[PDB]
Amino acid sequence: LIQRYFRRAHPSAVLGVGDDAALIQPSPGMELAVSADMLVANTHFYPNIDPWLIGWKSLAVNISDMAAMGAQPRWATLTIALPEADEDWISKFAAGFFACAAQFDIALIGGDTTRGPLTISVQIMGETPPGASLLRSTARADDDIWVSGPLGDAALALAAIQGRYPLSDTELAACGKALHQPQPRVVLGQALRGLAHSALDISDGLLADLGHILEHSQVGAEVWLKAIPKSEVVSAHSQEVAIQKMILSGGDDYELCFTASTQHRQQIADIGRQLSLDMAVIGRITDTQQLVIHGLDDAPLT
Amino acid sequence: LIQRYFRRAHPSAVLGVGDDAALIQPSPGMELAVSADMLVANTHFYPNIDPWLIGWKSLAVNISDMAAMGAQPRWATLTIALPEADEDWISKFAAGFFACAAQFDIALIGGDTTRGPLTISVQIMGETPPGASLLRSTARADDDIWVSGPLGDAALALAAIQGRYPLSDTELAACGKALHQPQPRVVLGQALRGLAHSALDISDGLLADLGHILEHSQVGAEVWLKAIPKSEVVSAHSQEVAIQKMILSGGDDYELCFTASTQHRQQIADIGRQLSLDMAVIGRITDTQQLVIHGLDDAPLT
Ligand code: NA
Ligand code: NA
Ligand code: NA
Ligand code: NA
Repeated sequence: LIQRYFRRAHPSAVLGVGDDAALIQPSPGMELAVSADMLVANTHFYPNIDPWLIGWKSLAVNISDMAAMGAQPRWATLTIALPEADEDWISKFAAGFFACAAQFDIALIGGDTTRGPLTISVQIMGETPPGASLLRSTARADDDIWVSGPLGDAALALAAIQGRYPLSDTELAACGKALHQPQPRVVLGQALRGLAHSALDISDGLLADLGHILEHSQVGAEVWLKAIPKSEVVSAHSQEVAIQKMILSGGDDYELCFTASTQHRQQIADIGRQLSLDMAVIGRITDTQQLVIHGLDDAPLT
Repeated sequence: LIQRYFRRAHPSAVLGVGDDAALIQPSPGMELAVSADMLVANTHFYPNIDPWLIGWKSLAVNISDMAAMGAQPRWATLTIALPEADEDWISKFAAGFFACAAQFDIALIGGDTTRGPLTISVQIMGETPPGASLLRSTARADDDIWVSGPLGDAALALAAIQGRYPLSDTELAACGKALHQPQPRVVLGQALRGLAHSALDISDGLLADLGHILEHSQVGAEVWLKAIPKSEVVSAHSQEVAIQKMILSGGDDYELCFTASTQHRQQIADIGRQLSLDMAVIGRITDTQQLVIHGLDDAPLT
């Protein structure tokens, strides 16, 4: 009834978190990796889609931030501004969020909601041994640059849904899995402790996220578009420039881009096969701090 | 350029958090207390006020959640949806947020922003010995109910600002401090380990927050309005029913309501004086799970 400057989130019966869940016990000897995130609904492409998928992917993209640091995720908190009272929406969101948490053994230790334009905040916490974390700032000259899986599917699915690129129903059924349920590379990240010099997940595309590695590490890169892992659909259309743009800078892949000494090539390829991933070395970190991209004819651009 | 279903928050240069700040070392032997929160701007009473104060109080109210659990706050994360690019706004918010953090020795280990209707999410993390936490669910029959300081000032200030109750300029200068800069009772909370049976901060008013203690503890209460600590302004006007409503259920006090055995009365009063607080026993937790409130003439209502 009283109008305060702000509304605050309160415990949600649908999320069902006990107030004693706020206390956790970190494993002795471990450091904790912490990442907080905020997702705002896009009024120009509003998520009028299955709220189960919204919940599932909302956690997944935060689990991918833990993977990028080589951490074992253990706990999450959730706060949500809901634009109207809609019991069906929050129940379905919760189911998908909880499904993703179960798959990755994550406990929800806070779950609160309030009223307002749709906004979802997740904080995720995980464990790493001291000094064994992977950072974006620590890439080295003559590192191989690796990508953990195919790039461009999520962007291609999105382009097709938006009427921007023509896909068949069969092609869209293939790429759409990568859009709606990206699989965070949690076990890979833990396996890369001691082997990778730097890592970051690819959320805003290879150019942007490799770019963040280069800017924070004060180094450059040389990459080959032909070397980048590609799905069957993306590979088939990879002669088209619109598709090459998606491979290099499409959103929402949620693979890891990581760097490592050429000494560890064989061990890293072996890990990739052991986890059923399609990884490749795409290029090399250089001393000269430019990003040069060789297209399919091997001709460079900066 | 590409329209995705959601915009995600990215690291903010104004908040200036290094990517290595995401790794923390919990003190060996301690449990961690974690609280996440979301504040949504109220379009019916929009915060067109000093953003420094918005930043300061945004952290303060989360520090109060740590105080309520008896935890030593150590780390926070921050994510914000900003409704337009306004460098002045975020710089001033940041200054106030950081001022509050400095006062309580809290490190900011994540700071990200995005674009959208004004929404502020804070996650706060602190340390407590195992089993030494204070919860809302653990109040006992024949506990004294304590309040750590005066109630109603923030609500009275707000009512005056909204033209709902007449205050003089001098009276408003007094109550307004409680509205704009509530002081979280961090040291009190730590001092109440071993002494209090239950605790909760009073953010939505005594009736609501004592009410949450009663519902989670499965117990009742008997309280005396005359016993509640009152500021000089609130005390002066405490015969008026509109003011009695503010004392009992005004928002935004951020004092602690806690319960404790009558055996510890003297030690708890001594702590209150040692910290320069104006605390009082306001009543008793009862076996019968009603909330009865005695007004100034001692006549009850349920
Ligand atoms: Na407020
Ligand atoms: Na291939
Ligand atoms: Na999305
Ligand atoms: Na008094």
